[PDB]
Amino acid sequence: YFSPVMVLENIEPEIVYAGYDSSKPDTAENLLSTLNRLAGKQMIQVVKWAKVLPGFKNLPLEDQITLIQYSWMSLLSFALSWRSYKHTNSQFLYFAPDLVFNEEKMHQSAMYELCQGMHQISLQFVRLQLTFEEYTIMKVLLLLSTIPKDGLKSQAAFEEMRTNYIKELRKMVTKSPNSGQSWQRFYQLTKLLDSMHDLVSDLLEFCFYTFRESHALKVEFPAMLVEIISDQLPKVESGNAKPLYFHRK
Amino acid sequence: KSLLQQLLTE
Ligand SMILES: Cc1noc2c1-c1ccc(cc1)CNS(=O)(=O)CCCc1cccc(c1)OC2
Repeated sequence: YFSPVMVLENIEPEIVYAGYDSSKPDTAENLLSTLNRLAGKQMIQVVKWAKVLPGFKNLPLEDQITLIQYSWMSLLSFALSWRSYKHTNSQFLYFAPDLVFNEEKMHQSAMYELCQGMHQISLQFVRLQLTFEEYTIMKVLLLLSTIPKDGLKSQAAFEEMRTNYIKELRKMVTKSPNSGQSWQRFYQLTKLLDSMHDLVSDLLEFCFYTFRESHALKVEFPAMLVEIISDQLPKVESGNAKPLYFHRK
Repeated sequence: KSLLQQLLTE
């Protein structure tokens, strides 16, 4: 099928600014609108990254779109956990260099409990001493972690790409052994990936609610998000989504 | 073409 991990390290999108206006009142609507603007810019980076991801081009265009649309929240949350870990040792939520959430911002954004759920993932990065190599492979696995209930147009091609990145993750964990054993670390990483589905389910519930009442709440959505959410919301709410778990329940 | 289609095909 195929160093794919060294390609991943080099194609990682550069950090972008939120364009946060600290002179404007820190209302839930202003903070959420800033976060949405930032997500729109990061989704453009995600698409550019996916385009040069080894093996992604082999999948048909319709499947590439499906995968990006189902996984967008997972990818954004996982990268936020990484930035939080790398730049603050997971003390804060590092959305961007100009937008770092402390307890005050978590309360002001009206998303305190969701932010705490996210902060718990970045704390697991500290516990595990997650490496950049592990992180990049895991992020590809998240892009490939949600499919339609009736599967993709090219299901076999998708499964081949997914299997090969799981093999890459298993090869990578050998570099961080305890005794010299690495099976333990592999299952700690797959448990971590599986736990992203429940956190993302809660983030999407909040997102969809704000999307359905955006003008009433004074929350703005960039075009990229309008397009993604408009397609994803009826698919997710009708149960057409299928999260792929390494370890059931 | 949607924004995603344009970005993926350009
Ligand atoms: C940028 C960015 N960087 O990281 C993430 C985003 C992001 C993703 C999606 C949306 C906004 C921002 C969409 N609107 S929302 O769901 O109402 C706001 C959720 C805020 C929030 C909190 C915790 C994690 C998290 C998002 O996802 C990570």
